[PDB]
Amino acid sequence: GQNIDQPTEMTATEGAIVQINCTYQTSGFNGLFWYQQHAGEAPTFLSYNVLDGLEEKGRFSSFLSRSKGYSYLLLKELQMKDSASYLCAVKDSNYQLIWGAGTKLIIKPDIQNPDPAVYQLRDSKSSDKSVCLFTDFDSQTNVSQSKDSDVYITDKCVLDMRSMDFKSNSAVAWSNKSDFACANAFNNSIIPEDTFFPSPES
Amino acid sequence: MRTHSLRYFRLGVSDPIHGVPEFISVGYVDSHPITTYDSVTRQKEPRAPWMAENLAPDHWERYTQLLRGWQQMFKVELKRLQRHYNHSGSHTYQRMIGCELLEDGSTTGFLQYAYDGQDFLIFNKDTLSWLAVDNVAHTIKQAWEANQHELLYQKNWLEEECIAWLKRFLEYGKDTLQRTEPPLVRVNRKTALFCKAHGFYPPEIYMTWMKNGEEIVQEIDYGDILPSGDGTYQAWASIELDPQSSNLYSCHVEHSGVHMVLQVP
Amino acid sequence: NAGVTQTPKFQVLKTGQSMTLQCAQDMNHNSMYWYRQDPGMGLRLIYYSASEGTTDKGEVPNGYNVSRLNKREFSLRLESAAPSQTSVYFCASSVWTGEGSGELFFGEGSRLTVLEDLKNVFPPEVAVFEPSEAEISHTQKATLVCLATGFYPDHVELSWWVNGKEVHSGVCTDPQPLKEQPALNDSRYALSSRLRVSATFWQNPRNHFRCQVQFYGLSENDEWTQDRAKPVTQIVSAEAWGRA
Amino acid sequence: MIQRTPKIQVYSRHPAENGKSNFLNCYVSGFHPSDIEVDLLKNGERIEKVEHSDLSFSKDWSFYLLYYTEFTPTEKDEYACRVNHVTLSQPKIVKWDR
Ligand code: NA
Ligand code: NA
Ligand code: NA
Repeated sequence: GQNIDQPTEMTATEGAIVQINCTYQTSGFNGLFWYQQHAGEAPTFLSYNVLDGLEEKGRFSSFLSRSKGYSYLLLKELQMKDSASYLCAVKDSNYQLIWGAGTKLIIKPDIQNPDPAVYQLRDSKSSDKSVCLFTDFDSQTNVSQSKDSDVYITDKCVLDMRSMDFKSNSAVAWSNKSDFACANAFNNSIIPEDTFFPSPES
Repeated sequence: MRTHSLRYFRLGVSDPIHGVPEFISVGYVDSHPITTYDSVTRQKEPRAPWMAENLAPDHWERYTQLLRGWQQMFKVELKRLQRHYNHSGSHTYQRMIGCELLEDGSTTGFLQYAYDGQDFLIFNKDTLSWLAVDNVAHTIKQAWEANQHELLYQKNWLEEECIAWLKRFLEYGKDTLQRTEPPLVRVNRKTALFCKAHGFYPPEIYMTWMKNGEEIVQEIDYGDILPSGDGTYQAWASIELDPQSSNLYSCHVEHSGVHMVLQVP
Repeated sequence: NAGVTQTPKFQVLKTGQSMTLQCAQDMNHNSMYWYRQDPGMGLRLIYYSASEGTTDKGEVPNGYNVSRLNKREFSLRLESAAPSQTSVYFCASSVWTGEGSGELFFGEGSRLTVLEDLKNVFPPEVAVFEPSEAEISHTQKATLVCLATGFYPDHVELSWWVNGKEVHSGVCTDPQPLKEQPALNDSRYALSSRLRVSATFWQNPRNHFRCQVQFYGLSENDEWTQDRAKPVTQIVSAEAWGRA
Repeated sequence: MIQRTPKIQVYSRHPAENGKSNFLNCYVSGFHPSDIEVDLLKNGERIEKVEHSDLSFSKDWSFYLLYYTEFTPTEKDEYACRVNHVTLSQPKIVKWDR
């Protein structure tokens, strides 16, 4: 039948270039679309190609080869706001759109001054949870999910302090177990050797 | 294979008489109607049995929806032209799109529009531009050419999709479209000589009169190729007889790669 | 000049309940579409309307119906909702159809969760945790954390408010919720967010921080028979003050 | 606007022979706009069972149609095609010349 294929996910570094591929096998061809879809948002139109070659639109270019049944979307000078899914779609002989399943693009920020640390946040008087924050590590670090069913660990998040033009990675871990301690919360991750663990209170 | 063509027409009428459709669209392969749609039936339907037998219901259902949209767009476009011409009454708008696959393997592709039966806009798919015949067409040309992707789409459709459809329909209808029925040809006196051919398919035929081995294109009267009603065609050509000198007159007929000569005693 | 407006953003339904999604466009477009988006697959067309006055089925029409009410509006009806219709629904429009180059304009999406029983619906618990003093002295920055936990389905909007104004700079909220029990199909969810400010901003005792979560849940007409409180649409929040 | 008057051609499907069954054709072509009225005549009276093709489109934007009826030609019977169009003051009659 009719098929469109694109990779599930891609990860690249801020400032770099990435090429998102789309191949298609369709019954006839009346053009190929790229759409951008930020998480939780509506897809929006990026480009249309129907003859062979490369078209440029700002930092994005779109290439098509009809005889190879292939297109790429090329993103240059990657920025954090390019983190999104990219959907390819092809109009067949009867103008029906066949949609690819989308490529999720993940961008690693360039952390200029890594300062990996695990901090214990202050208890809330309204909650039984203890909360630990792993923060300021370089983007090559991966955060693993918990191996303990009563410990919860979120994936890393990039936050941007716009006033200071400062970006940082962080992940949160929490539990209400008596034996939970920030010194051991991220034991299942490979964390930088130089990670700072401030001493506990007496 | 001989040369074959695929073409679709649209007609829109702005103030049609009671009963008469405001929109009609018909497809042809060579001289054969293959599809029809109008604003009364609102359905795309086959006009050749080899189309009905090879295209599944999803084809007719999908293009029925598309034609309902094309019908509305045609009405909007004709309304804009008649406003810009400042014309009252009933006026017509027409479109023709299509392609040809020539005997030698080369292709042509064409798209054009008419207002009141006269050329209005003609597409050039090599320069990717619209040729306008007057200042109303010029206003339209500017808007259409500002949508550059639409022009690229049409070039691809004319050059790749249309030829693919044509090859597909040529195979569906090959028992009709690729056959040959040779002409039956006769000469009679009426003073002029009439050379008459009938019973032939395809309709393309060349008939001429020659005088002592020279053609006299200016003195020959050429009849139209006419449908006989049974799928075959007839045609004729005549030449006036000179009573003041004897000359050998001969009718020459060329049809589907065969030449025939009838010498008049 | 609103583009494509579709409602509602979120909806929970019991198996068998009816639902209509509304879509309008103010772009003078002729063609309208209803799609569903599901994980791991491309958009699938449910029904479409090539022009005012005509509609037809797409690829997955079963369980749905549509009405092209006028040139602007295209509604999508689920007469008897089923769990397999849990999905994100997008209305879209284009100027015409049956031309290659014309692109689609999408509405904001409607997230529907269809459940056999509403007894698995829960609002979030929300708590805020004040910055580490060790962070403040080591980096001259201060990270507050908000945790929204135990909620189901994943129909939440989390926001931070500083001194009564919503803020976005310095905020990072997990893109996806965490499943509190990843094995279970109907697991309740957790969501974390961080707000990072300068230490001088945190150390002003008159600065006030609040994390708020809007939960979309049940309404008046939904039947409730459990002993716990009915999990209606509601806002749950938690706050902190700066510390000198 | 330019309106084009129909060309009208009346002829038999086969070379006619008295007493042999045939079809009488009336081919109306090159006209614009598309509204047209066509009747086949036998001895000046309108023939009832007359068929016609769907309206057809030419590349030069004009229209054409074929009207036909089955008949057996005889020595005595005169046949004709009668056409009215917006370009005609009165209906135009073209007789079958065999
Ligand atoms: Na032919
Ligand atoms: Na249905
Ligand atoms: Na008249």
